[PDB]
Amino acid sequence: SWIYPTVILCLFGFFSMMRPSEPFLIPYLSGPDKQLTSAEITNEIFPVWTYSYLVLLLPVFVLTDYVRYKPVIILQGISFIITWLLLLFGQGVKTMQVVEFFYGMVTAAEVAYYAYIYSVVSPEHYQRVSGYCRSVTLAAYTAGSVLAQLLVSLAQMSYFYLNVISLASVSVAFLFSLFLPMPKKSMFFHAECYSSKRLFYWSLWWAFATAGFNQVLNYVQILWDYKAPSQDSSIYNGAVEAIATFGGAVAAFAVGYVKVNWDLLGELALVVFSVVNAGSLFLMHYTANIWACYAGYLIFKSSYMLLITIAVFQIAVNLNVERYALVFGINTFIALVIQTIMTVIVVDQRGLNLPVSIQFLVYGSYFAVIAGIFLMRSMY
Amino acid sequence: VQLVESGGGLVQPGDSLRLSCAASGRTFSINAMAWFRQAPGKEREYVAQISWTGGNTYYAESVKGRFTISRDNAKNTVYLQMISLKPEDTAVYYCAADSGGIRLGASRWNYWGQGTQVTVSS
Ligand SMILES: CCCc1ncc(C[n+]2ccccc2C)c(N)n1
Repeated sequence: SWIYPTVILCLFGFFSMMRPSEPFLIPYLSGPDKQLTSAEITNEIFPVWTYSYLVLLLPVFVLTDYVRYKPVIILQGISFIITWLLLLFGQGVKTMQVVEFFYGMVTAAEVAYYAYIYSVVSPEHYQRVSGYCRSVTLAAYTAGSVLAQLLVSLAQMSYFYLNVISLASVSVAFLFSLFLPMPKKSMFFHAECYSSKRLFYWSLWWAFATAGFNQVLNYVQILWDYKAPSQDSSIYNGAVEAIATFGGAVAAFAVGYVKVNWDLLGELALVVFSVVNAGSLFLMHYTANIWACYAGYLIFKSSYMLLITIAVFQIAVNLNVERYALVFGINTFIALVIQTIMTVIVVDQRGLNLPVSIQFLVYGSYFAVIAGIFLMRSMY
Repeated sequence: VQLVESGGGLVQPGDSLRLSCAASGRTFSINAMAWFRQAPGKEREYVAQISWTGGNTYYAESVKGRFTISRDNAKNTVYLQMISLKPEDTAVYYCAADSGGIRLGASRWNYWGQGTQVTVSS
């Protein structure tokens, strides 16, 4: 009986996140199609994403439940088709600002996609089902990225005919998004805890660590273009992302098998992997050889994703499902006030306006300071 | 916007020139002005760029170091200063103004100029 809302909800998930034109984005933008100087992309367009993401996070979390979860999944499906329709024909610097804002809805409505399964599926088939709707997404993005590089390299297909595939992909994700059964019970509308030492401490690291990761993942495609321009040499943006995401997926899976009490060896295993990111982030900025630049990204994504699993596992050990939304909803929101303040100072045209060349030397110093405060705190 | 280009002429290599672009009619929205070049029997080539609100510039790799593009909003012209011409720089120069606002089209640059001829030979 649970196979009907997991076949469609998963089918919607896979096709939505199978976007071949995610890796070849900046090389697509700063090309012969929508020529935009790198100073117009790293300081005027990209920052708008986090501004809109933060604004449309509480209003979409609260709406997602005053209405069903499927309605917001359909609101995320339409915002997938607008964003990628303006990215096809929309040109300028002002239009791309709108595109980012719509992309704010695309990813700020992602809360309504995971949380949907809880309401319509029997409670006992939750942990097992959540894996199906999470493991499928990673398979989609990995399959999408491989397809991008395996075509641009052997098929000689221009970057423009990658967003067409992306638009066709999301356009068929939407067609399914109408068939999920309309849930008949919400969590809060239609149905203090932080005092615990472990929850506050573990959650704080989750907020800080993800805030720096969303920023890197944002401004870590200009750097590759900066070190080796797309118009002068071949770029393996797709292969790197596919291997990187796969590297992350395996790391998350491994943390779920090795049985070690993450209480006495948690903080040390947290700082040790935090200085792996800070030590793997400077490598991006101090090397001229492009190949080394990817190797830094392979380590960073896999290493960090091996920490979010530790944080996620420790946060949710005494919390019931109904509590998940209000503890991973205020972690996903607090982590954005951190990014927005960081993007208004380190990147945005209003603030220091630092270009990408000097920009990564800050994030490398960002993950490095999270270790100093989470390691020297253990004094006596 | 009605861009009008002038300042071309014939000169030996190693001779500097300045080109202007008197955009006029709809200045209030011009968010860039990038010069373009088309050598005989060839295709348009990127040559320069200048934002209007600020002063960021981005020159083509081949022409960098000798081409400087400077804005003058008071009269709305855009000056491209070129130094050290070579016997393979011969071409015609075109302006390209980005008006502004949300648009759906084939190319970012909305309005273009007519064309000025630069001939470097002996
Ligand atoms: C093109 C649509 C608008 C838009 N797309 C993507 C990003 C950031 N991002 C996130 C994940 C992976 C890659 C990238 C570049 C973004 N900031 N904006």
